[PDB]
Amino acid sequence: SRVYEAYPEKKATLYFLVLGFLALIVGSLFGPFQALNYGNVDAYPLLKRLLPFVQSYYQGLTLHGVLNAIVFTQLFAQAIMVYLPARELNMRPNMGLMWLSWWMAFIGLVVAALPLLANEATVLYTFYPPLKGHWAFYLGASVFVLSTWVSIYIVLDLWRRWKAANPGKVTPLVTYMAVVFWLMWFLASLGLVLEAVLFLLPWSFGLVEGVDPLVARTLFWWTVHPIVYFWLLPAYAIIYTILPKQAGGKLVSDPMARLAFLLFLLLSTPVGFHHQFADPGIDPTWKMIHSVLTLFVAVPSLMTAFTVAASLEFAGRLRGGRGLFGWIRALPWDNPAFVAPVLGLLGFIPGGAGGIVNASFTLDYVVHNTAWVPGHFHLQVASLVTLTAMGSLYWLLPNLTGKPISDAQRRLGLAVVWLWFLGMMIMAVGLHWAGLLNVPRRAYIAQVPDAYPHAAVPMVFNVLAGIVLLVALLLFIYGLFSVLLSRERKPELAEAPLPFAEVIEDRRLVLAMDRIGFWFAVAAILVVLAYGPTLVQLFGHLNPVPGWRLW
Amino acid sequence: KPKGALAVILVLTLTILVFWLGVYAVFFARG
Amino acid sequence: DEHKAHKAILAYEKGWLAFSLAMLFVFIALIAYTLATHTAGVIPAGKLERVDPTTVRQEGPWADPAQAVVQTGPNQYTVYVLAFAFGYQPNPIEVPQGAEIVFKITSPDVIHGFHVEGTNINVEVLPGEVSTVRYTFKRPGEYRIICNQYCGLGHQNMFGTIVVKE
Ligand code: HAS
Ligand code: HEM
Ligand SMILES: CCCCCCCC/C=C/CCCCCCCC(=O)OC[C@H](O)CO
Ligand SMILES: CCCCCCCC/C=C\CCCCCCCC(=O)OC[C@H](O)CO
Ligand SMILES: CCCCCCCC/C=C\CCCCCCCC(=O)OC[C@H](O)CO
Ligand SMILES: CCCCCCCC/C=C\CCCCCCCC(=O)OC[C@H](O)CO
Ligand SMILES: CCCCCCCC/C=C\CCCCCCCC(=O)OC[C@H](O)CO
Ligand SMILES: CCCCCCCC/C=C\CCCCCCCC(=O)OC[C@H](O)CO
Ligand SMILES: CCCCCCCC/C=C\CCCCCCCC(=O)OC[C@H](O)CO
Ligand SMILES: CCCCCCCC/C=C\CCCCCCCC(=O)OC[C@H](O)CO
Ligand code: CUA
Ligand SMILES: [Cu+2]
Repeated sequence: SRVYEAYPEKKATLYFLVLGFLALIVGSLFGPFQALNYGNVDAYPLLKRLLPFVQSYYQGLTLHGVLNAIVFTQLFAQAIMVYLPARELNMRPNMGLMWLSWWMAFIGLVVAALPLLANEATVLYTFYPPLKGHWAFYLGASVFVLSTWVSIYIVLDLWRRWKAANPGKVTPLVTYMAVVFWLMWFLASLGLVLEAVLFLLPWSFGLVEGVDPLVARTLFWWTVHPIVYFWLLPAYAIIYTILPKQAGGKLVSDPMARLAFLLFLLLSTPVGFHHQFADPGIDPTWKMIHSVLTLFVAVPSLMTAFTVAASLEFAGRLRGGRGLFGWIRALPWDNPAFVAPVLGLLGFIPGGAGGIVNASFTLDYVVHNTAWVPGHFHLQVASLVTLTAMGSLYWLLPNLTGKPISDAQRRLGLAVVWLWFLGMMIMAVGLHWAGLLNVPRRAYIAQVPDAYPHAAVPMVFNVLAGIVLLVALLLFIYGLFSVLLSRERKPELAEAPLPFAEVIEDRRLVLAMDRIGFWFAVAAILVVLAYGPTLVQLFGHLNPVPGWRLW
Repeated sequence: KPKGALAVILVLTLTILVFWLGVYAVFFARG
Repeated sequence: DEHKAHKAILAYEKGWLAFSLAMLFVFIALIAYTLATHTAGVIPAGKLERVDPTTVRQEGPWADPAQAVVQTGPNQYTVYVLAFAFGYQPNPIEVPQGAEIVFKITSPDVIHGFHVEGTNINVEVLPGEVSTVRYTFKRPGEYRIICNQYCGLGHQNMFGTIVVKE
């Protein structure tokens, strides 16, 4: 194929995409089981006959989160947030680096997967000390994530190269998102890299006897809030700069898109305590600060809601829709690439709503570590992000492989997308409600079937969700494999342009927002100011404690 | 006027508000 | 028309950005309120209070569970709780209703949840550190403690009891 000779980025992107879905499928296999568990139905015996290496509920839970929320989400981000900026500027990504990063990812994953599958790392995707996993888990995880540092460099390169060719022109939209995105991720990632290097790796290696739980946790959450925005923004980039076209309309504001993204660079990292509201040894004043700063990080998505909604109504009116609801039925509901993100956006309403509760200091005490939290995050990542990623099969895959999407396959796509959406709404109800009834998260509750009698109603939703999603999953596997392993190739698809939207004015803001070095340091100050004082007191009073293996 | 978008942000508002006022009520009941 | 729809969208978006900001501020105000009331008692003490997990069952306040309840004021008791794989000591925790209860909770092994069903008590317990929270039980009877932090294979069955005397 001469298409790859000239556009080799298509192949590397494809690789990132395929590995990502492979991880999604394998990770998700465990979900229905878990769903049935939260419905007080124990189907683990069956799962263990099918996959004999699985020793417990918790090993499946470790696989599910790592594979789904770390691996797939990261691979997606890497695919989107390199390929898209590259196509907009019409430039070649540094291919040497592009393959290095893929191999880093692949190898790290391979390495983490070994102790994971062998039952040697059944911590969770949070691997809190002193629960102590196999060194291979920490190493392979570490290497996997560091892959993104190469991605950061790659996009930074493209960006500067373009800027050299074009001094005193503002950054093109998609590329601006990608640049603020990857820089945000660089700040964000220093928490975990720090944790892994100073603590986790030495510890798993036999180098230090103990780790300090609270410092470990504090560093961990430095990263693992912004990581969610890292998951979210590849989806948004699509929702902003592609979806408007797929809908039949335009993006209603370039500046608004830039500003949302700007706010994410500034506000995505200095918030982590909102995961530590119930931790000892952190001053309550610093919790209140992080609380307020968290409410602030809701702003860009609040803004997003309006910008995007308006973009939808706009396309809806352009297609004939009249009334207050007319524009809705006017939109291309026969297109899976249109439907998946929009359905994901609907769920984001209750999703963000629950987030906002979570953020409010004392209110967190109601919901912390109950089923509510999974309820919240399935709506955010397992629905919005995953569904956006799903719908791109129907535009991105043909773009990358030149392989066509039959009408049959378009139909099955609508089904998968819808069943997946509903199943997630259904489970979202069961989880939030069960959460409100004090049902703990991360628990093989079906194995204590008398513990939670009050939860009987939400439980039925969890079962229903379980089966509905098993179906969606099954259909998703069969659909992806029909479209990857299909017969035909029409390279004219692989050569088509991506469906970027046009924009339908405030140059002065735009110029300001383009002073990227400046905003980057503002971000970095905000992190020092938000985390410095606490981390300083913490490092000065370390109390390492021995590791445990309790599985 | 973007009446459709306004509907949406209205739904989003009421959702937040039912969620937030709800759990606030619950916090005080459990306080 | 396209010119006009852009004007209107931007105008209204601005309205909504002010309103959503307002709403966000009002929550901040309502959160602060909670911080000024007795309900704030469940917020951990921010103080670092380091202990040794390996000897905490041998010496110190967690070593004799039957003496874990100590009157620290005219209407105040401190309770020294150990959350461990997989349960709580003492069991049951016995306290009087309407007295202010300072819980000082620690673990000798791994992290555990301390979530008192029916209350706002919900605190992570970390080995090496003492988690200190305050609550005043209004109603007598039996309240169950749930561990809601994954702590290993015994996690799903890790429960404790508090009994509030009339
Ligand atoms: C991609 C993944 C996720 C996103 C995004 C995310 C959003 C937020 N989160 Fe979160 N969450 C928390 C706060 C929030 C807040 C304030 C936001 C906000 O950024 C959300 C703002 C968004 C909105 C305000 C919604 C706007 C709505 C939109 C954009 C849709 C409009 C629809 C349209 C336009 C469609 C209309 C079209 C038609 C056709 C009608 C807190 C604490 O403050 C915790 C800890 C809780 C605890 O006790 O552990 C937490 C923990 C989690 C965890 C679990 C961590 C763990 O395992 O321990 C994960 C995985 C997660 C993921 C995600 N989270 N969250
Ligand atoms: C077939 C769909 C899936 C089902 C039915 C499902 C259901 C579940 C259930 C019931 C839980 C709670 C388990 C517990 O607290 O014990 C869970 C947790 C989780 N899910 Fe999923 N899920 C699926 C897909 C996804 C996807 C696509 C993602 C990521 C994109 C995801 C990420 C997570 C994470 C972060 C965990 C938390 C693990 C932990 O607490 O350590 N879910 N899922
Ligand atoms: C096409 C994809 C969507 C499919 C959606 C199908 C919904 C689930 C079945 C409904 C029929 C009613 C079945 C109920 C009868 C059996 C219930 C039962 O026996 O209860 C379980 C038992 O308590 C535990 O072991
Ligand atoms: C317990 C909760 C479970 C219940 C879950 C329900 C959640 C919301 C479902 C659908 C809303 C979607 C509204 C928009 C639907 C658009 C389809 C449409 O209008 O179709 C046009 C027609 O086909 C000509 O093209
Ligand atoms: C775009 C999709 C739309 C998203 C919008 C969906 C948000 C749903 C909001 C509230 C549901 C909760 C029901 C209302 C609260 C009932 C409270 C109740 O039943 O009280 C508890 C009582 O103590 C126990 O017996
Ligand atoms: C066309 C396909 C549409 C079908 C979609 C279903 C409609 C939603 C309602 C019920 C199904 C729920 C099935 C739940 C499975 C059994 C529930 C269960 O496990 O019951 C426990 C009981 O409450 C204590 O003993
Ligand atoms: C689209 C699917 C998304 C799923 C969305 C999940 C539904 C949760 C909704 C609202 C929670 C509001 C809190 C409800 C609590 C109300 C109880 C109440 O009224 O509180 C006073 C009482 O005294 C206390 O015990
Ligand atoms: C207790 C609180 C009750 C909450 C109940 C829901 C309130 C509705 C929410 C948001 C509307 C935001 C839209 C802002 C409209 C502002 C007006 C505007 O932007 O007007 C410009 C136009 O040019 C003029 O001629
Ligand atoms: C445009 C008009 C401008 C006006 C807009 C102002 C917004 C007002 C909203 C909330 C105020 C907060 C009131 C604080 C009262 C909370 C007390 C409470 O709820 O107390 C429960 C409990 O029983 C005690 O311990
Ligand atoms: C669609 C979404 C629907 C969501 C449905 C919402 C249901 C939540 C209800 C109540 C939570 C409030 C708990 C109130 C605390 C009182 C419990 C209590 O007093 O029980 C233990 C005590 O020990 C005995 O002596
Ligand atoms: Cu102790 Cu879970
Ligand atoms: Cu967070």
